[PDB]
Amino acid sequence: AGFQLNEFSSSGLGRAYSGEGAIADDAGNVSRNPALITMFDRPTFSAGAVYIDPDVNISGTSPSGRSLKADNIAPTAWVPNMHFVAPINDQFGWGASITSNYGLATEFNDTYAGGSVGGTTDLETMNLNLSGAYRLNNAWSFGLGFNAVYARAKIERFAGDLGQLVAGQIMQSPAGQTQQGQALAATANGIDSNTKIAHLNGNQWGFGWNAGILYELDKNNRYALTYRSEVKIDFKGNYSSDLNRAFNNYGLPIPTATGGATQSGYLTLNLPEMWEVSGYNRVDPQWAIHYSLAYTSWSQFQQLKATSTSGDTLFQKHEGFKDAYRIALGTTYYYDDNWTFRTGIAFDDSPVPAQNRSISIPDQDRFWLSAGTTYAFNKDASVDVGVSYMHGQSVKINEGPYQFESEGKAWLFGTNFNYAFHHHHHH
Ligand SMILES: CCCCCCCCOCCOCCOCCOCCO
Ligand SMILES: CCCCCCCCCCCC[N+](C)(C)[O-]
Ligand SMILES: CCCCCCCCCCCC[N+](C)(C)[O-]
Ligand SMILES: [Cu+2]
Ligand SMILES: [Cu+2]
Ligand SMILES: [Cu+2]
Repeated sequence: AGFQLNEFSSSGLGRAYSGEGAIADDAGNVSRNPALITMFDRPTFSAGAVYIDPDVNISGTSPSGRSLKADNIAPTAWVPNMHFVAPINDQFGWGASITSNYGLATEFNDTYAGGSVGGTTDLETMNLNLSGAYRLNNAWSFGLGFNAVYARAKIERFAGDLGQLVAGQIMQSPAGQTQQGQALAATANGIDSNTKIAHLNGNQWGFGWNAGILYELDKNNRYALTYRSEVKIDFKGNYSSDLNRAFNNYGLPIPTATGGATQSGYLTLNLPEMWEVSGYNRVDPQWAIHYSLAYTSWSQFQQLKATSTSGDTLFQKHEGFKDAYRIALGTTYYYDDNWTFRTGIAFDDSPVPAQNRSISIPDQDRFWLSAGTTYAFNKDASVDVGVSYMHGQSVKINEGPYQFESEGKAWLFGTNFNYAFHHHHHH
């Protein structure tokens, strides 16, 4: 799922986010589907977070003989979520919410040998949503939302053992026996692993919109179609490189050097438009079944290019992602008044062409496996607890002069609190 994430609710967590867009047992889903707004009677609030704990590890050996082994490169994260749905009439209502649909955090030591392609990579995303729905009739409704997305991002790359790989290569060339070759090799050989080869940081606002269409046979079965617009963030950040300005222009793959001087960079980040189709099915007073299928057009994400105020390129990297799907299936079991249980299973193909993979975005196909509970205090307040396990297939990665093998699992824990308000008098 690239650097996308769909942890907007702890209840969603317990059911491997299946159905989401057809279930309305809590306000969290209006963030997923605007049409669901017309499924609430009174003001509803929801808020909580998901603690994500990844276990991604890298392995390999550089041509320099140095270890490309990198343990625990994906740090833990806390993804909060807040939701509020407010019916106005039996025909209109509005909802706001703060969730996060995109994020990533990979970090290697700055002395890592594959540093040139594995330093630090951060992308924080907070999505502010405000939207309304319309119950055209008893059969189905329509939603539509406005999105203000704030993103913080930071990219840092270092010289791994490139300096050595270069020097080593220069030593094997005829240029080797030369006083200039040796000199050159010495210079290359001299670049420390932690020499910052690229620095990009910046916060920028982005906007977009989403919509949804709910359809229900009765009040126990429904199906939906939602759309999340692509979102473009043109960052106005700071760029830098610690390599001597001399490296510049020869036309090497090296980012622009600035002698450590901070330049002004511009880069456009393209968050993929999203499309999902889901269904919820109550099949007993105590059993319901949910499922879905999402489609992200990851192809809108082709590359990251940092530019100067004069249009010159400081940094650039080809991503070449492709569209992919996510499939989910879960069941909720309403025990009694106070208790409710759930479980889910899912699978999402990777948007990253097994040949365009990077260690910076350790991504592979993922298989979810979740379970969760909801404890109702009194029809007005409840708490949700979710847990999920994401294991996957190990992959091989050929980036730069390196060959790695990446593997990764993840544990997810989440808690949410929900509260309803009295149903307001309306005609
Ligand atoms: C997408 C860019 C990331 C690639 C990192 C480029 C880092 C460049 O090198 C820093 C070391 O000094 C110069 C090396 O020569 C350029 C490429 O490496 C060639 C391998 O023999
Ligand atoms: C100042 C601009 C900062 C923008 C950095 C955006 C990072 C988005 C995360 C994608 C990770 C891809 N990678 C390897 C290029 O970092
Ligand atoms: C600031 C948000 C940080 C969120 C980073 C989320 C990392 C989730 C880890 C799953 C990556 C593993 N993989 C390859 C199996 O997909
Ligand atoms: Cu009412
Ligand atoms: Cu009232
Ligand atoms: Cu009245």
